Amino acid sequence: QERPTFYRQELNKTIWEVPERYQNLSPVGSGAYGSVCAAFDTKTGLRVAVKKLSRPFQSIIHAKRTYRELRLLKHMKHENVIGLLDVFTPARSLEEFNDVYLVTHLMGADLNNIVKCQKLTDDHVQFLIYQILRGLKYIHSADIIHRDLKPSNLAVNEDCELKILDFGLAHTDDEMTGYVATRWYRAPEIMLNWMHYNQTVDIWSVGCIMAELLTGRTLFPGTDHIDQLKLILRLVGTPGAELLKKISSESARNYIQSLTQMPKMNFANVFIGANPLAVDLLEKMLVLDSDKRITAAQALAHAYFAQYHDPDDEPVADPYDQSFESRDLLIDEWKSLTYDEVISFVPPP
Ligand SMILES: Cc1nnc(-c2ccc(-c3cc(C(=O)NC4CC4)ccc3C)c(C)c2)o1
Repeated sequence: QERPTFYRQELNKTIWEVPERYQNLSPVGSGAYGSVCAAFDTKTGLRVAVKKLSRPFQSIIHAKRTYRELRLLKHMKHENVIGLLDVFTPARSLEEFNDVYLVTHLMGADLNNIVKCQKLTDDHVQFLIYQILRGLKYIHSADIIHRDLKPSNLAVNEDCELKILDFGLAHTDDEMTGYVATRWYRAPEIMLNWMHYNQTVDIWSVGCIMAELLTGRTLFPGTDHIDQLKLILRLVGTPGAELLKKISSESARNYIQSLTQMPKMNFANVFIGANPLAVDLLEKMLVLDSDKRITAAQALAHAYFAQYHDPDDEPVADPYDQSFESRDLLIDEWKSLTYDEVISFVPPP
């Protein structure tokens, strides 16, 4: 409708200009999330997170990624998936449009914080993984791949309710180097660029996360890519003939064949004392050949989630047109598209 009144403040060397409805902005994440503040939305009574994009139209790559994040956020309407509460710019025209602010729920913590600082019963694990899978079914149904699912991008409130963050944005080589959580959840096919990957990479990550919730320990805490691969192959076995043929990277194929063949281990011996149904599901997620991993929709129907599974309450997404991903456009063209998306935004019911 009408343009709200905006007010300005400096928050860590940066000037935030936001509608009056948003009060008590304070930075959050310790830099980790980007440039993000928590706030109180006096209009809804919700605690919100506000991300200010940093000079978003500085290159074609920045402009396109700004548009991509906004498109993604606008599309996602699911309880277990972060969605857009509001998007604004103080700009009164396309000519002056140069900052984008995205508003979402503030859950209050991430899973990293939880699995570090609390004791998780088998029931907690069931509920947390059920929700990630319910969110992923939705995401994958729109032909979106997370690609970087890990504890730190699972946002969780005090009732253990969960929303997935950061899907579809796909890190520098440096960030993925060494003993780092940034690589510990990645499917091997993506870690070592074995082949054209798909949504199945996300299921590997869920297996890694679920294992960690059950044991309180990182499943594959490799010191580097090669050490991580060795940790992985020790648990799930070395690839067989069928999978080797699917590694299109002649280079990666050649290297993996240099390794001594190892059989898949007994998961009941690896996950001592765990619910046999949890062990069964982990076996179905942690399959080296991505073609053979359980899908999110298949997983929701697995006996481990009998207590939460409701097939009438696991919605899919409306079609997501991502044809823009193949498009080469100028900065001003990506910017104008982003502007149209800001201007046309209608807040949720
Ligand atoms: C703590 C705590 N509790 N909740 C949060 C939190 C919630 C939402 C966000 C958030 C996520 C995306 C995102 O996932 N974009 C990609 C397109 C998907 C975009 C904007 C925001 C504010 C952030 C950074 C933190 O932090």
